[PDB]
Amino acid sequence: EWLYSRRGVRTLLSVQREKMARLRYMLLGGVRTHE
Amino acid sequence: GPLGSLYKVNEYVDARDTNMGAWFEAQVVRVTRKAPSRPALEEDVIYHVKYDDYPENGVVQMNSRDVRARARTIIKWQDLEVGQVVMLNYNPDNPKERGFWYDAEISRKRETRTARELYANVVLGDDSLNDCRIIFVDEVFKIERPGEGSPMVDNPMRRKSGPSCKHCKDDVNRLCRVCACHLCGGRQDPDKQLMCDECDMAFHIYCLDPPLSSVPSEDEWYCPECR
Ligand SMILES: [Zn+2]
Ligand SMILES: [Zn+2]
Ligand SMILES: [Zn+2]
Repeated sequence: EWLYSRRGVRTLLSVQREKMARLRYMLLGGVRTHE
Repeated sequence: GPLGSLYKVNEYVDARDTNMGAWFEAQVVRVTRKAPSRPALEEDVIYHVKYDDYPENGVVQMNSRDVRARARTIIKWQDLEVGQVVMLNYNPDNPKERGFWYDAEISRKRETRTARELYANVVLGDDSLNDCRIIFVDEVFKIERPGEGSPMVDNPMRRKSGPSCKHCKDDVNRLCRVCACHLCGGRQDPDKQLMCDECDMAFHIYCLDPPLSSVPSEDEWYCPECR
């Protein structure tokens, strides 16, 4: 399981994207890859 | 023979997530020749795309069947008909709320003097959901047929995704101090609106007093009221 979190001060855009990412990857069955 | 892909470098596309079935806004960064595989040895291309809302995923290699021209044409309510295969908004986690963009076959349409009802069979990752009640009946997109129309290379058609703010319904022509700038209510420059680590409200750097010329380089940030 991979979890992305943009460092530093949070922006509206980063939070808008986090909410979409939560739905996609934590609730609906999307799979984060990372290497 | 020379590569002659349907979609070109820099073209605006939709790219499908094969795990959960949704179509996401992306841009083509490269087109490469796919090594034919046994037994049929069909020729194909791989699209390398970058996703608008998932830049942290970097450049992602896509099967050609999972890329198409960015949706741009809305099928108005009166033109919708049973049997049409369209791209529409649905949220399997919360069907009464906005979610993501999926292929769907319209399966029923009803209209009374008080209500408009649309049902569709929504295609997810590995299965379908039959007879989903579709909330966003005025945001049903035609699926572009390959070759028809011009490539979208600028001036992209914007879609809303994810659950919407209950104050403003994410209406781009409305201000909202709850989900956008707490001071002016404006949606513009979301990359330059700071989020208070206490109250979680948004603030344009240029609406603060004193205004800030850029996003601060700190671990955290708190608004005037929470300081
Ligand atoms: Zn709002
Ligand atoms: Zn503002
Ligand atoms: Zn605050």
